[PDB]
Amino acid sequence: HSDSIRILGENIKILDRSMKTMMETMKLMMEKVDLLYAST
Amino acid sequence: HSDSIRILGENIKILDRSMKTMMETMKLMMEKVDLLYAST
Amino acid sequence: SIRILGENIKILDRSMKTMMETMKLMMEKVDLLYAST
Amino acid sequence: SIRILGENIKILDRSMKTMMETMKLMMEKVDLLYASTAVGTSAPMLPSHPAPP
Amino acid sequence: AGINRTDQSLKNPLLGTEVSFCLKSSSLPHHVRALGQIKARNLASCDYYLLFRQVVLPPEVYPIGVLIRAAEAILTVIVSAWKLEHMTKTLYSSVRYALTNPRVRAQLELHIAYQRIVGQVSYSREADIGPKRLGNMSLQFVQSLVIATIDTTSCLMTYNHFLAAADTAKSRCHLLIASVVQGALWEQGSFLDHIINLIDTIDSINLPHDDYFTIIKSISPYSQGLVMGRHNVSVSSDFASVFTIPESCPQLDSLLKKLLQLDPVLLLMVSSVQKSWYFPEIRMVDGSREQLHKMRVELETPQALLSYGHTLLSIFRAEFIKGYVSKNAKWPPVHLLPGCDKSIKNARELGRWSPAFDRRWQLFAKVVILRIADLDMDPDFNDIVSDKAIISSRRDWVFEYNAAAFWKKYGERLERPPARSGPSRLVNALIDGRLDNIPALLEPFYRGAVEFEDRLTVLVPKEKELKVKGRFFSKQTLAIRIYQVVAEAALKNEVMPYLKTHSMTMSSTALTHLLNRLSHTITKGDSFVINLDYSSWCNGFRPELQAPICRQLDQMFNCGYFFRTGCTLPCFTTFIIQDRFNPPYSFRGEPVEDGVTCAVGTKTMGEGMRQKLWTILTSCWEIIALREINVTFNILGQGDNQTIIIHKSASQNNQLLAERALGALYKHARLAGHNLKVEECWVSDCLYEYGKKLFFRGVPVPGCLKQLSRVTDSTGELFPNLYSKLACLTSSCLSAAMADTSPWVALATGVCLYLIELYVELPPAIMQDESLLTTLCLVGPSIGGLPTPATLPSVFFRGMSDPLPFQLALLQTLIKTTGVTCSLVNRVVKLRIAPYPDWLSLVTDPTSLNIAQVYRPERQIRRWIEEAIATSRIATFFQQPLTEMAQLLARDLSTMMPLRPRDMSALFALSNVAYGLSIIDLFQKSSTVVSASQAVHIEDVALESVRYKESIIQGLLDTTEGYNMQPYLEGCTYLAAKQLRRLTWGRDLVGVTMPFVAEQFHPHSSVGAKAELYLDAIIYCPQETLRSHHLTTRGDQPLAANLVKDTLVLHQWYKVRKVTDPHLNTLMARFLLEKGYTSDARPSIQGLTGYVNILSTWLRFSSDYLHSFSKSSDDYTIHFQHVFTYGCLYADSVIRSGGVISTPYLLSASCKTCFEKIDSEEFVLACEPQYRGAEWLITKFDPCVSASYCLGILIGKSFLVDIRATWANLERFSISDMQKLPWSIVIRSLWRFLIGARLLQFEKAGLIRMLYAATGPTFSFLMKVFQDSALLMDCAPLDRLSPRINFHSRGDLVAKLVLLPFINPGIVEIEVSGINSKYHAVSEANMDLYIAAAKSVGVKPTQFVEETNDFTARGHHHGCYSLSWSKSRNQSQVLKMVVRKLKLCVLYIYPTVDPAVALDLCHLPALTIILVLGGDPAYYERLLEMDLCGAVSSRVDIPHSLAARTHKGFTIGPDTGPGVIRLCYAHPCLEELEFNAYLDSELVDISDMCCLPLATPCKALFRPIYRSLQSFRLALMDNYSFVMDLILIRGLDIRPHLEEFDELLVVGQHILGQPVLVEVVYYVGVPVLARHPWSADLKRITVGGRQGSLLVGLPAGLTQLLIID
Ligand SMILES: [Zn+2]
Ligand SMILES: [Zn+2]
Repeated sequence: HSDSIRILGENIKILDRSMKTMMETMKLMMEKVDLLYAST
Repeated sequence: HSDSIRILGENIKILDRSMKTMMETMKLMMEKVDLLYAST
Repeated sequence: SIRILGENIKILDRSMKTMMETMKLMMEKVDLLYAST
Repeated sequence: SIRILGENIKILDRSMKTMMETMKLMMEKVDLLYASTAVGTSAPMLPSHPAPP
Repeated sequence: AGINRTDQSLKNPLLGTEVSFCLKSSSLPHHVRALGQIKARNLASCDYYLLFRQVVLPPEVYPIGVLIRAAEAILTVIVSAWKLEHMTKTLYSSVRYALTNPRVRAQLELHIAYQRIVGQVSYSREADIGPKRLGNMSLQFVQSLVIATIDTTSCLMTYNHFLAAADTAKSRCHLLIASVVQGALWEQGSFLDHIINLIDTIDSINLPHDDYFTIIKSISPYSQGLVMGRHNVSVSSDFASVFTIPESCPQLDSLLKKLLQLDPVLLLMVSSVQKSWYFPEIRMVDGSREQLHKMRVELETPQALLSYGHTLLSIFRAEFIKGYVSKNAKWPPVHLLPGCDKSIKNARELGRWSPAFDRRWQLFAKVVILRIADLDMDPDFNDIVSDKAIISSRRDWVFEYNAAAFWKKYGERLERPPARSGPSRLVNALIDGRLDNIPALLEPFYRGAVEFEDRLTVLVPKEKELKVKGRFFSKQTLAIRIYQVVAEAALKNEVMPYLKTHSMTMSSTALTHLLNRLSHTITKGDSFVINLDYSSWCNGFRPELQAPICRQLDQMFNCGYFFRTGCTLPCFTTFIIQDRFNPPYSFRGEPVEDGVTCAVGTKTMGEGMRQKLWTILTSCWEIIALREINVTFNILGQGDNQTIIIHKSASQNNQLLAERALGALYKHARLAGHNLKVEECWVSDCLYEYGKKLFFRGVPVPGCLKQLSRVTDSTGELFPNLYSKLACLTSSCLSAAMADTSPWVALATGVCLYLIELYVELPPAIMQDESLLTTLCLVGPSIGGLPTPATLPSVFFRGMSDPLPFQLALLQTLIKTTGVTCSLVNRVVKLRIAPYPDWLSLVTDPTSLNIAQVYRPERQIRRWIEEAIATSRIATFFQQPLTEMAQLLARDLSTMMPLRPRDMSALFALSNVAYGLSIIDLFQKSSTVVSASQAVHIEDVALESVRYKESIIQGLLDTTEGYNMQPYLEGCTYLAAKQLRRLTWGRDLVGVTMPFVAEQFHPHSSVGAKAELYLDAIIYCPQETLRSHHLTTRGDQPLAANLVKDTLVLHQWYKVRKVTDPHLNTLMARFLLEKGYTSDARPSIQGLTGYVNILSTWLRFSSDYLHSFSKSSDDYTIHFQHVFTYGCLYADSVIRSGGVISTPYLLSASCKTCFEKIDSEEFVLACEPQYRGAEWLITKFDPCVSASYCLGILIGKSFLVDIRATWANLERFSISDMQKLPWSIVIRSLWRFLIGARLLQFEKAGLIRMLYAATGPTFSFLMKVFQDSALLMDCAPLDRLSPRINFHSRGDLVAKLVLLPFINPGIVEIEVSGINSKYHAVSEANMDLYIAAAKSVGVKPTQFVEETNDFTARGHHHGCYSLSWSKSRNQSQVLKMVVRKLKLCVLYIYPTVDPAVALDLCHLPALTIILVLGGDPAYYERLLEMDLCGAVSSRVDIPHSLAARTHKGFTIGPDTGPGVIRLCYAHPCLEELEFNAYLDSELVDISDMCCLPLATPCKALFRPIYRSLQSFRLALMDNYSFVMDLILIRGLDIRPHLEEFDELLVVGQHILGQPVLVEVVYYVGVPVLARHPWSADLKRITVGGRQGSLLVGLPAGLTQLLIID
């Protein structure tokens, strides 16, 4: 059953896209939280 | 491979549902951490 | 080889569940930073 | 077809180990401001959610 | 009406606020009665100290000469029970001299009068008692106020001020008695005169009280400043010059300077005493505002604090990652930051630690530690029980204060202070059912939400602390106490072993190593030791920079917002000041913040709170502050006091380095929220204090002046009585002598205060008879009498012991020496047995008997507290008395065929029944102060106090005996204890008999002993003659789920010795079922006492008991730590007596019957249990080869970390069980770990470097297991290996054996087939299980004689080698020939001979060896450490050798003497005579003794240089193959290993046929090796002092080495 393998491979590509767009927002909230800590 | 491929697709699909929920959590936490210089 | 990566995608789901539970523990303190400051 | 996709799952896991480390870095900057601003005049602090061990 | 004058000893703060209430604006009747009795000339409540100086008593007002003679008799019996006649006189002459000196007798008769008045007014419901004469004053007591008038001047005070006067006289009784005893027991003179002058000076200061008591507080820091200012060779300090002692009191300044010029140590001991003078009140109006301010001071801006705290996070992440790599031997997960160093990612993927990470902590700001473990919600049961009282809620704060003081201060009655408002005890309210579910208790703390009733801390001043403004201790609510216990246990179990700073502070071996680094670096003087005492260390931590290390701690333990609660929780809790008769004003049931009496929310938590966090935080700022200035350093962190070793660098001189270091510490610690002055925080190179012990240049001052004069609260959780007063004195002397107090001084002071306490609470008819006082002293708590400081040997030893033979020995010495008949002893004891066995008291306490004494407080105990909590899951715990199931289970256990109460108590503790009984016992003995059983039901127990007084009068006066104890006391004492246990229990008891060690071993001296008379002995020997300086300066020689796991441990212990009982397995399965586990089988698992350990660094000892007990495979009832401690205390007592330890002494057995073999019999339970489970008491292949295979890889991973700097703590295993294990598999497992590791170039250099020399703790352990080696011969690699390689030393042999996988692939292929996959899966935690199979099933090693050259008559020459590699072989050759010529059955050797030479004399058959040790086991330990066959352990007569000092035959080792063996020649056996052996100072020809055919030889013969050439050709291939690898090893200087290979090359060159040059030019380069230079890069190596079948199959490199040049 190799056709559903290709369908879930496309789903793996969607998972890769979601992981990259989670890396982006974790970088933004890395930057903001790190610029918090110098001022108190 | 009648039984393995279908449940493999479901086990990938449940991670596909999970990472979007944590992405929503990441967006909510970005909304929270932008109030830090609104206080300090 | 299918079952090995089937368990490997399930532990990838378990890690995401643990990260969600930990990041909601991150939520409970900026809320009290808005009150303590 | 299976092996290249298994390499893609390995890329997913290699990025997931980095994602486990990013959040664990990023707590420890607001952890210390929760530690810091605890001036304690009357000292009420109400946490948000219950947590299982 | 109301009961008054509660306390019999001081436990409360001291303010005259009640006195100020009585003197100003009062109308209550007790103030009226107190005002009517004071004179016109009235001293205030601050000036009570001036009254009692002028008090002279009419001399000898109490005829206490009976007590003097009784003290001499009691102390004579005690110190003769240890059989010590020398130290007896220095005790009783000192006790007599304290009772003869008029000032000391005035203080002690004053104390007797004070405590007699206290005992006549304790629990007196009558408001006013009549005036009583004390010395020259007249005392009158109204309510809680005391009026005393001497001639015309009166002094109104509270009853706590009168108790402070009574305990000040008691304190001076302590200090003067201990001073006279210490002057008798210390080499410098008696400082009693200096104490008398100090008392006269301190009492003669007529200054205002605050400045006066500032002098009294600063007597110790100014004295430390004087010692520093005289003895700072490396630094200069301003510590002394700040205090105003030269300007305020010139007489005390002259006295302190005089004490400085006599001895700094004695000045520190005199400075150490806290409140032996008058108690300096508590000074609330100024001192409390000082403390409440010190708590909330702000010293640094928050931005710098948070930046520095994040730098502390950087260093803490770096240290914990270092610890995780060092312990788990794999890397924790590492982040991939854009901007992170690529070296960290490369170190993650390689799996090894980088040396460049140590000096670069900043990059670790990008890399955190992932979750490694889980938080243990349920706590450890032992540490919650004691040493701290609580408050139940925030409603229980009103009980501590008086309603009349609140009425006179604010006009209110303090909201019903007699309201109990819940049980005030810790553990009674803990398992009350409110808070018994500990995970649900700390779930709000897991949520981070704190209950409003929790946030309250009671600050209480403590009696006997030298600070005068009042140091407070912390007293929180129950939930915060459980939170503190759980958090500190979670840090101690997991975090501290990883961290390199605090694995020292937890592990005792690492603590010993770091204290040795303290001692060597302070005696050399190169590295300075700073003692950075912070005045407000507990109060300097802030919310902004607490820099709590808790963030990360929270992520590693899989919790969220648990440890972060404990930094804001300093500001959560409301701090109140407990003041007696001075209450803070109540706003709405809570105290209001005034800054004096209450502070609602401070920025710190107090003393003892968050200790484990804050120690690491302080260590973090010290690491940052010292690594920014590039110094090498080590930290000990006590808490409030910090000690740092800082090593001197070559870049800066010592003074400049220390001044730069203090500048850096002030700069960084100012950014740590701890602003420090020069006078507050100071440098040193002499003075440092860790663990509440002050060291000056490594000299610890004795604490005998401080902890003996240290009173506790006493009379806690009972009715006030003589029994627990004497027992509490016994516990006070115990807690003193464990924490570095001399046991002789503690014992003597305990005897003196014991007799004073008998004088207080007994009628004069008893007190006139000396014999009755002595017999009342020497009964003991175990057999039916009063507890005594005599009767515990735990004062002298560890916690666990059997008291019963010691009690019988004390009684036997009482009857035999003192003229007291045994009928008098039976009159005192009155032995009454219970008619039925109360088996629960046996399973809870193995040493306890069935008898019931009346002197013990007879509360209902088992059900009274249970009925009280039932009236006030509490139902499930206490609807069924657990004593029913306990007695049923213990009756079933009593049907064992051998009866063992230790085993019965173990199977008890496996059950939930013992958990219920421990719940009950903590409800019985809560260890809170007064507020749970002392306070509750006080009217019916004052009658019990009078009844127990009348009962001890009736029992002592009536001469009718109980049961006759003459049959027990006759005969030996271990059988007497067992027969008493059988007679009271109905069945004999096996396994609990631990004999008295002085009954077991009675010491003598070696010159006083005869070798053939004297017995098996475990003795010592010093290295120099010892004195007072030698007691102090250190020497050379070194110093629930758990229920399920323990259930599996005992079940697999049953399974590993192959015993199956259906009843026992059924009961153990019932234990598993009641714990909630359905399946019946689950696959899961020289320190001494510290006081006397410093003398043992000059002494040496070993387990020399092997001729009577160790040769049998069965274990024995001998505790060797107790034997060693007894020997150390005998040496300490002889030194302190005035004599010196120059001649070595001995601890020889006198009672040969007293040694009991523990039976090798399994227990079989005859009766099936009727428990049927509970489920309510809890809320929620042969093993020997597998143990061998785990042991080998465990030794491999222990050796793995030694080259980086045992590791897995292998020294906490008995040597005998390791000898039982087969060591064939261990060597294969040790080889395979280095194949599986595949270390890089750098670590293989250290493997070559450190192990050829005799270095390594794991290396020393593997020498210790191979100390006698039948394991070596039976090992299948080693008989094959012994022809192959050239073993040089035993240090060379074992190092070559472990590094054979790295150095030679040829040996690997022989043993590569012996690999098994399932043995890899067997964990190390099973190995200490499976070694038990070695104990019973495993046979003993054969201890076979690997015979060397026996040398009788003549024979064919086989080579005759003995240490031919380094030592002169002919030296040992002629010794073997001389001892065979003389035909000596017994041979004597002195320790001057090299130990390897006297090693080879022990391989001769039929030769008993009696070494002239003179007391020293070190020489025999060295020549046992040199063998490889184990025959040295069988032929050396240890009891004859070890105790013999003088020459009794033919001695090897003197240079010249009568009866002394001392060190052409055409002889076939030896080519030349290097050493001529002289017998009886006469030369005798050696050549007549020649060699013989031999068996398999020991490692003295060196099999490669024997007749076989093919093994030596293999060796010639092997050494060149080694050198080709080691040249390729990076960072390895091959100078000695090239020399070893060149010695092998000369040995080869004798056979190769080419002529041997004495000096070879030997060009060496890469690898090629030849004399002629192949290329210009080859380096010249200077070596001095130097058929044809071997050419077949020769490598090209050996072909270059073949031809010269
Ligand atoms: Zn005996
Ligand atoms: Zn040997």
